[PDB]
Amino acid sequence: IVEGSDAEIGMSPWQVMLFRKSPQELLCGASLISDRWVLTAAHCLLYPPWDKNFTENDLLVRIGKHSRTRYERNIEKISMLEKIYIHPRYNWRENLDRDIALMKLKKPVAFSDYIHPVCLPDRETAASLLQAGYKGRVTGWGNLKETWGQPSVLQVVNLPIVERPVCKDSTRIRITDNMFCAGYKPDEGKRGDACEGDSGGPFVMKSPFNNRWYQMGIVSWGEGCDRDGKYGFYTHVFRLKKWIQKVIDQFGE
Amino acid sequence: DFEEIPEEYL
Amino acid sequence: TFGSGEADCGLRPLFEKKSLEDKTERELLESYIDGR
Repeated sequence: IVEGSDAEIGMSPWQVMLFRKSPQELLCGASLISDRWVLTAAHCLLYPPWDKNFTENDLLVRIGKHSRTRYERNIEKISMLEKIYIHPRYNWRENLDRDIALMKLKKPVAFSDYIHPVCLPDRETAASLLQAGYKGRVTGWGNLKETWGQPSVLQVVNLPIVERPVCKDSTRIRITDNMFCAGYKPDEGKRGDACEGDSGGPFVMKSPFNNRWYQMGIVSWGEGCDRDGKYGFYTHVFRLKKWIQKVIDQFGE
Repeated sequence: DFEEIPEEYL
Repeated sequence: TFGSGEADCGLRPLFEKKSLEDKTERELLESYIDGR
């Protein structure tokens, strides 16, 4: 997160850390949607060009964390994944369309003050809130600088949804309906963005109707971090929801 | 930089 | 899990649950033309 602030304790209880057994490292953000299911970006798992292809084996899930680096002794719960499911039509080849993956935990996590699932949007939640100007929130332990620090604590940033045309004209890449961009306009003199290590994390919105937090987007891609006339691209969660439903009542919780 | 985790986990 | 999430989904134990508001939530609600 570029131009964010430290998260308050328990502010983002669904926040997850995708962590590399060896070398021991932070690969991406992710999120808890149930006591056995985690939502992340498929690119954090599979990236042929970068020769990236994480197996259920290569990884660990860390839930309940505040601190980036320390092992949070009796607050954080670290799980092992049972199974990984990537979207059958995830396009690593061109624009990362369907940048989504589900992870089934080897054993169910128990909720507590620092560990709590986020809700998946129903078609109406999506309709009322996913509007240009409406602000959503991104969290991560990612880069603070496109390039130079690293936070020691979870960062937060509130970003407005940017209308489609703007998203489209900001890049050479081919934007799809499974994408939405977020970011301030240079005109706006307000900054912020996800950065390296932020991918797979949640883009959440608070419903004004039932006062619940919903996960609208997944930190997907962008060009550099916090650059003028550029925006963050997020996986449109509601659009990929049937896919989500499918895999959970196929082999899940 | 990263602290170490129990290999109950590794 | 799914269908508009989990159950107690998106209700934070330290915030919504104790009726505490985090430090910037208001900026979000104020963009939705003020929450509820």
